[PDB]
Amino acid sequence: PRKKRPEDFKFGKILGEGSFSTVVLARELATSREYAIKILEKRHIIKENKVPYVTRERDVMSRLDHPFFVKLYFTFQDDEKLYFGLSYAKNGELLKYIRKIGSFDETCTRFYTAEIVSALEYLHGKGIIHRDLKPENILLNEDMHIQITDFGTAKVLSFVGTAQYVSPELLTEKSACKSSDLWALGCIIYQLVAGLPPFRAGNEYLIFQKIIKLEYDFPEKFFPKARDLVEKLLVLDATKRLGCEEMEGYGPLKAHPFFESVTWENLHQQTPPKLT
Ligand SMILES: CC(C)(C(N)=O)C(=O)NCCCNc1nc(Nc2cccc(NC(=O)N3CCCC3)c2)ncc1Br
Ligand SMILES: [Cl-]
Repeated sequence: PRKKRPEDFKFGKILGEGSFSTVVLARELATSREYAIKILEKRHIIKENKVPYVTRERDVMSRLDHPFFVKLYFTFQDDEKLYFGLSYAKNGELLKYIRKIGSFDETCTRFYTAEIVSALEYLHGKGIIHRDLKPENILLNEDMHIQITDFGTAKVLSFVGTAQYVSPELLTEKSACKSSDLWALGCIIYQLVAGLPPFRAGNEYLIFQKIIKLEYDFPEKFFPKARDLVEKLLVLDATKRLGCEEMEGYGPLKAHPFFESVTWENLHQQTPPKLT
């Protein structure tokens, strides 16, 4: 089809700024479609030795075809920049709703947790480890269904993701795996229900000390079935986390009492519960 150029677009406001990128809202002049265009500067990529990560990311986004992930429509580059045309997730980051509404009720916690597990099942199925899952990476579309992004740092089957969602193995033998993603899910489930991440401290080194020592507590408010699930994900021994291959995969995880009423088969077709 048509190989796109910057002039083919009417760029608008900035949707997000990373250390190596800026996602900008663009409207395609010929169709009026809105896209979230990720813009990367070749110079900064090179001098910062990031080529391996930019290639990785595009190559993962090529292999993914599922509704809970931001899609890559096209790419193009100019003299000093690379451009990736991605799905524009209208409602933005999930972190905003957590902060906006405070915390989630059980219905919302279960529906959104189910969408995350279904998306992890898919990703793990292609042999890709996100390695940096967090509420800032999980977006909500026009219909409030999740749309996961930020794959520059994924591992296809070195680094350390956001301090509070990093698992123990990384802080030790520095090696992450599929269970690293499950650790982050436990952290995120806790965060949805409590309104706050489980391992938190004044500084990063302190956050790390807690993680390795598994120093965190559950508020009395915490729904008990969600709590039982969180204790099955927040495990130091990665071969013991509900969801990993040694624990027989997603079947047992999906079969958790917390998910009793979920219909796993058509979630994105389902009307998400109203965030209150
Ligand atoms: C990877 C990274 C760091 C980036 N900037 O490249 C990134 O932030 N990705 C997610 C957001 C941008 N990408 C994207 N953002 C949206 N949608 C969207 C729509 C409205 C608001 C926001 N942004 C926020 O809510 N933010 C909270 C405060 C600042 C952003 C994001 N859709 C697709 C992408 Br790809
Ligand atoms: Cl992004």
